[PDB]
Amino acid sequence: ERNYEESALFEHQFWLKVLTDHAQFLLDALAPKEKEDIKKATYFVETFTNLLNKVRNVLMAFSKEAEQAAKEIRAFKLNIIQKQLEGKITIHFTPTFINHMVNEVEEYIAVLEFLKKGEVPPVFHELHYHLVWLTDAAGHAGSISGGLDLVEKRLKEKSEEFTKHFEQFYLKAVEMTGYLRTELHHFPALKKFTKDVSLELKLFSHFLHEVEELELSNEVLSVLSARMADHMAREECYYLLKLAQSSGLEMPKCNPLEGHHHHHH
Amino acid sequence: ERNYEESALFEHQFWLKVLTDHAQFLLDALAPKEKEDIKKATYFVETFTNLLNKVRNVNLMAFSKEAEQAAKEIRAFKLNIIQKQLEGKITIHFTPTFINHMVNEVEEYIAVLEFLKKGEVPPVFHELHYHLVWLTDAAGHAGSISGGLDLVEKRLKEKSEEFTKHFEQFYLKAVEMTGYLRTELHHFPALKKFTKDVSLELKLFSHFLHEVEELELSNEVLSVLSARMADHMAREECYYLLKLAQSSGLEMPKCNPLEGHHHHHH
Amino acid sequence: ERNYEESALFEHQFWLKVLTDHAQFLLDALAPKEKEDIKKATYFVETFTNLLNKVRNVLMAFSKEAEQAAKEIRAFKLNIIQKQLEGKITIHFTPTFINHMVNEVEEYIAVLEFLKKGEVPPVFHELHYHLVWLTDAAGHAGSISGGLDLVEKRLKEKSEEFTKHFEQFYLKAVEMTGYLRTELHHFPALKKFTKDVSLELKLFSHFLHEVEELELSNEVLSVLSARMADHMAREECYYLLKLAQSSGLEMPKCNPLEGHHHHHH
Amino acid sequence: ERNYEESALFEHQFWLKVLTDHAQFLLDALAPKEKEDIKKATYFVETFTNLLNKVRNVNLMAFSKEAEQAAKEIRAFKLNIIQKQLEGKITIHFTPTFINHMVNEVEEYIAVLEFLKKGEVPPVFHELHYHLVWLTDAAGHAGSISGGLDLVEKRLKEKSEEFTKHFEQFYLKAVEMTGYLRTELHHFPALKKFTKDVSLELKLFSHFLHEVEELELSNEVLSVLSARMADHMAREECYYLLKLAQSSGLEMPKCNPLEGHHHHHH
Amino acid sequence: ERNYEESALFEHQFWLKVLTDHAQFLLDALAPKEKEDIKKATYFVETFTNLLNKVRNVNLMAFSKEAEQAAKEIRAFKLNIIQKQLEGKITIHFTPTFINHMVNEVEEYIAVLEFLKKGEVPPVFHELHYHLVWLTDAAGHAGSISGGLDLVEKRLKEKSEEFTKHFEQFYLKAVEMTGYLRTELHHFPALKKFTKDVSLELKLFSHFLHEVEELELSNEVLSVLSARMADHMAREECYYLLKLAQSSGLEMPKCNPLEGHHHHHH
Amino acid sequence: ERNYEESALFEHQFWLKVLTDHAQFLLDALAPKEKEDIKKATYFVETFTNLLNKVRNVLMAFSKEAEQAAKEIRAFKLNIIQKQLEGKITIHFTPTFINHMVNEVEEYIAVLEFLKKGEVPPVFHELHYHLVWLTDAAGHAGSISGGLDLVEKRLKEKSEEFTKHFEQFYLKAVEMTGYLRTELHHFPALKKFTKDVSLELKLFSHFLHEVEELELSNEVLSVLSARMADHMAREECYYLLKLAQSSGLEMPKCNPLEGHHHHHH
Ligand SMILES: [Fe+3]
Ligand SMILES: [Fe+3]
Ligand SMILES: [Fe+3]
Ligand SMILES: [Fe+3]
Ligand SMILES: [Fe+3]
Ligand SMILES: [Fe+3]
Ligand SMILES: [Fe+3]
Ligand SMILES: [Fe+3]
Ligand SMILES: [Fe+3]
Ligand SMILES: [Fe+3]
Ligand SMILES: [Fe+3]
Ligand SMILES: [Fe+3]
Repeated sequence: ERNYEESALFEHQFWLKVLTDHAQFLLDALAPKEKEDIKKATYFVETFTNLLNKVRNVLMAFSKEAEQAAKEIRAFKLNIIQKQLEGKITIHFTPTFINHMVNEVEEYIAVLEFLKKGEVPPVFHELHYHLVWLTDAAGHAGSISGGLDLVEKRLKEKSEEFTKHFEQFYLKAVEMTGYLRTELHHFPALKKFTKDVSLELKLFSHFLHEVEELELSNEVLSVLSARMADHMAREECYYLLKLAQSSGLEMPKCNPLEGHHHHHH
Repeated sequence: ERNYEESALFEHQFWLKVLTDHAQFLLDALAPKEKEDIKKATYFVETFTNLLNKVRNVNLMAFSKEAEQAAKEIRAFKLNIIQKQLEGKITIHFTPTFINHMVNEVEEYIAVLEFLKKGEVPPVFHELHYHLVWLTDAAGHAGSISGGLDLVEKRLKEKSEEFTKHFEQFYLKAVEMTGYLRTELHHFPALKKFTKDVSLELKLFSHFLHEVEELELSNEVLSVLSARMADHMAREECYYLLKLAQSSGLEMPKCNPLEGHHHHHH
Repeated sequence: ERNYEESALFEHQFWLKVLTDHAQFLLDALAPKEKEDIKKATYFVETFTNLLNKVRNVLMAFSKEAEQAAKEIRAFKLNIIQKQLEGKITIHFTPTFINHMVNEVEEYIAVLEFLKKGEVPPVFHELHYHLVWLTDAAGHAGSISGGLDLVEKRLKEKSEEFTKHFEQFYLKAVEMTGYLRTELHHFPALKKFTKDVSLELKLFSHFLHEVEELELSNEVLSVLSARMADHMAREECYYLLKLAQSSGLEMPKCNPLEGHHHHHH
Repeated sequence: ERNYEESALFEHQFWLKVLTDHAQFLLDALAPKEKEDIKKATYFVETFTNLLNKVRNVNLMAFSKEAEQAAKEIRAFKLNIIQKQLEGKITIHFTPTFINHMVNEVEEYIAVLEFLKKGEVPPVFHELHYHLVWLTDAAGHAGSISGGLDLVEKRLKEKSEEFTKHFEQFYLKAVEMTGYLRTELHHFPALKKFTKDVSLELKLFSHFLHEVEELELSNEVLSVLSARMADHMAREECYYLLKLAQSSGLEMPKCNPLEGHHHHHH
Repeated sequence: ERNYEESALFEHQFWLKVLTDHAQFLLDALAPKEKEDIKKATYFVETFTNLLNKVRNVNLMAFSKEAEQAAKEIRAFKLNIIQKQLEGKITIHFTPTFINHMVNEVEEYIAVLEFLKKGEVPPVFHELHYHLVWLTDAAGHAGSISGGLDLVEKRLKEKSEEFTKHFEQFYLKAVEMTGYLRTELHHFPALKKFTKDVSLELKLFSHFLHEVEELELSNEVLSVLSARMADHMAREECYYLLKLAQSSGLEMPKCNPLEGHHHHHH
Repeated sequence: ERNYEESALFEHQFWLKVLTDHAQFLLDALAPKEKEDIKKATYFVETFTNLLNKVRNVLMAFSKEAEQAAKEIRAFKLNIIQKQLEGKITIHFTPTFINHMVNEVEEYIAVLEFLKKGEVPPVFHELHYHLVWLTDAAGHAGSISGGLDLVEKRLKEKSEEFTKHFEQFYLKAVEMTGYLRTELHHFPALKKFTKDVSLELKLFSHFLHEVEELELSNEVLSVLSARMADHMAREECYYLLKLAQSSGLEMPKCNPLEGHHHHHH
């Protein structure tokens, strides 16, 4: 039984860390010459770090401040995409990956709509999560693939296989969303789908933790980072959690808030 | 410039022939035991065949309302069939996704009909609107050929599986670019480039559908498909090609969305 | 040690159920407009159902009546193929799948040659079974593949992999049949072959039972049916049984007569 | 129309050159320790080389009986080799399937010889007869090139693996259509279409074998194959192409089943 | 015949433009926090841009020594970056292998410089020397495009993955033939054939790089690549093509290793 | 702690058996008409068999005699390659496979440089072993693939997969050798590489033993031999051993000197 206080702390912690990550990633991905956007990214790193440090159980007002910041970084991201599409920026992220960051900040914002009214955010239909997080997981596996050294063939084959699986799941979710026009909103093919997707997310989380350990030990050749692998696995964990709650499955044993290495306790 | 009389006639004739086909395909795909649904699909074959041949430049707005009623009814029939498939309550030889694509289509007619009933020329939508509609549709066309071919038609199956893949991949790209629109830039070179690449593929796919229709007409291919299905799929790709040429600013296609080159009596 | 009574009851039950299945499948696969062939299929459903209900241990005469019916449905099937090849029928089965039904009725008929004389049908050379049932298994996996929704990619990949395996085994059986002109009729590469094929049939039976459970629960999107999956698994079971007996292998634990769901006891 | 003198000479010269080649290939593929079998293969090289050059329009029926004796003997030698392979009793660098294909071939000569000994023109068989014989043969040709190429000849290997696949797939289709013949319809459009598709592929494969023979002659390819093997494989595909053109009613091929363009002294 | 003035100018201008590019690429690929290395890469951009534009037919031997000093320094900078990557001590958006290829390249300039400082025309090396250098380089070019393309650029990615594969396969073949040289036969038909096949592929790859550069210039491709990277990769393939034509005895390429067709101001 | 006596006996036994194998393989692979090279191969079979029978712990002088023979068979092999490249010999081995035999005799010779001075041969950098033995393993898997009957599809797919893995590892070793110009000679990506390669060699050894058992029982259709499979597995074992010692890994449980079947005790 979900309540305002715990739900709000959880969401704020989950999302404000993700956005702090985004800001850091963007920052390190900008070419040195991009002074103006580097100043913007640095501002976002400071802003989300401060907000995360401030989160506490006394919250409706905090959520309005969180929202305003979220809308701001959303605009920064879309501004970057806009310049990518016009050949006006050098940044080492592709437009789609930044497009996925935008999908993500918009999920926070949707949650903030409830939180700043003092309402518990509902658990949406399980297809809402699939339509958001499946392209996100595919992009995740895809960045891994693109980020590995030419010589990391086995690791690339593996992440290409995940990319393909998540893309195929996405197409299935698109069609199943169409089936909802029948006004039958839960039916056995949909419940089996969510279950098949959760198993794949379980396998992918395992792969992300391996990649994280490989990055931490410098045993993999790549332009990825342990922090990116940790970030991806926290997001897959949130997605699993929302699936388990929306669909009536076993809860996952993972923490969307914090990974097993990336902390100072 | 597009005018009411010509736009309305063209849209009616395209969509009412398409909906006649759906009804005919559904009718043929039901197991003989499905008496109730067979009654309904036959009523649908008769209804759209009639409306197809009734449409003319006499009382077109009024005609639009009659078309609209019939389109909502076949929509509800399709959705009822899908409901029963998801509950294991009907035997029909189409998979739920194919019939889901038929729903996507009738809903497109219904959107066009909103303007036609008001005596307005429907607009040409942003090219990404058409992509997000017709790319899954084309992938389903290619996948349905692939699943309809005999076990031993391996070279033909390889070829339609490759079309299915390209169209699904084009779809994933359309989905992402649609999100790029959040920048408030609604036209940009990668989008125009995309719509050209898609147009090329549709032209390649139309040649292939034409080949498949001719193999069907000569009994040279082993399958459960039919020449009329291939003709139908080719007319829809033409319509998609046409809307992309108009919305994106490309050369008009040389193909007729209304009538294939074999399925006519003149 | 095989005897007439048990062998005859087993074969009649196995085959008369398969033919009842065929007749039902054909019936539901004909377009409503195919009145004449629907009346024929319905006649075959009634005829094989009655014969199966009648089977009893008092048999030579029964086998002649079974034969006449088998020859009749054989002619109906070939008539359908003939019209497929001439564009004269709408039916939702491809010519090859019906071609395989014909291969199958002809195996019954071969068995009936013995049974109506009161002889125990022999166990044929193991290659006779491979030459019949390997294209049959490939067609089985192939129908599954063709019968799944566009969005069932993982299930399609799996059944495509089985199709390919059975086709490859078929080509091997063709060549090994050529080796028999040496007059060496059993040799170690042939025994290993039959063993490798039995393991693949064991894996495929598992896949067919999963698909059956997915159909029964409506968890898969397809135009297949639980009854078709049950039918396919009973045939693979018969094939395994004939392989074990012809080649000297462990007997399979499966029932060619009746599946775990499709019954009323 | 086909007459005795020309049919007989053509068939003898084709098959006796083919059987000379087999014997030569077997001789070269035996490990030096296999003295007994090397004696036999040498006797076979000498025997078919002689008969190849002996055949002429003088006492052809009588000649047919001498050919036949020698063909049964090399058949039994091939089958003995396969027997020993299956029992691990011989070292020879051909796999059992390749030698099994040589048996399929000598058996084809032997069937033709039944008519030639009686002074009759062998008939042209149903096109499916030729398919069921030569399609596995072609797949084995392509697979033998593929297995004969150096580790590093990856592009050439990809290309022969793709031919192997197509020919195996054509074979699966021939097998099914042969069963369609149970309808008592022995000619139908899908069959005629099949034989045309197969003919195209054989023409593509013959160009490839020609390329491989020229790479062998110039030492430009790393392999254990030989230009004479490629020439041999091309002459057999020509014979198959020829019989399909005659049996199915297609344009005659432009290739010579009797003599390649490099392996002659004139 | 090759003379000092022209060989020296050509080599300087090629390699100093290549090294200018590397420095520029490294500079852009460093995370803003990497102040020390950004200072160094900027010094490198300025240094090779200067030397590029300084080289002329006045005091060329002396100039060679200044080039050489700067080439050793950027070499040591590249190797230091790779060292830090292997120890997890730098954030830079190139993988260690790509920067390893930059080292292979500067080492090639440095070998040429040994002759240029002595006032000698560098020789044209055995064709296998160039293969063993540029084939991994080309595979890395194709793989870097492949990894630089957006998730949704699936058709472009398929195409560069296929180039990557062919170049890696050509490399495995170069490695083996290099061992064949132990026979003391340094030229043989399979080698000449190889170098022709490789030359064809490089021409196919150059067309593709040209396509990619034009997609970059028009913003029609989604990627983190740049038109200047594609231009750079095309100029290097040209240089490789040129050295193969000279070393192996093939027709000279029609492409300019010094300047692309878009990246100039005249 | 490695000493002269044990190291010298081990190396001599390992290598003189490999060379005896090479000579036998070459001998059986020559077309009967190649009289001169058959006499040469037979001479090499006798010469390495005698040397292997003679090996004993009383060694520096023996090593000079071993060397001279090794240089001779090296010249015979290169002479064969030379004739392959000029179309002057019929032999059923491709130039590369013989090229790999040359790589191998040259490793013996490198070891003999030390042994004939009475020095313990060092364990080289682990990359030296990768650069030699990875193309060798790929060629091994490749010969298996090329040596199987057309109908052995599953076995071919498997050995093609190993070929590809070893080739990919080779490309990785090439680049990592380039990284050594940093003067950092051991780093975590290299240690993980050697470990990943050892696992693949463990899987491949298992595959080679299966193929050996299939050859011994005549259950596989091929032109390979049990002795070739044994030979390949002894070489993979030596490579594993050198990797474990050069890189600091667990020692393999396999014998580079002698396989589980091919012996007379
Ligand atoms: Fe994120
Ligand atoms: Fe994400
Ligand atoms: Fe439609
Ligand atoms: Fe459609
Ligand atoms: Fe059946
Ligand atoms: Fe069956
Ligand atoms: Fe032959
Ligand atoms: Fe042949
Ligand atoms: Fe470069
Ligand atoms: Fe480069
Ligand atoms: Fe060896
Ligand atoms: Fe070896």
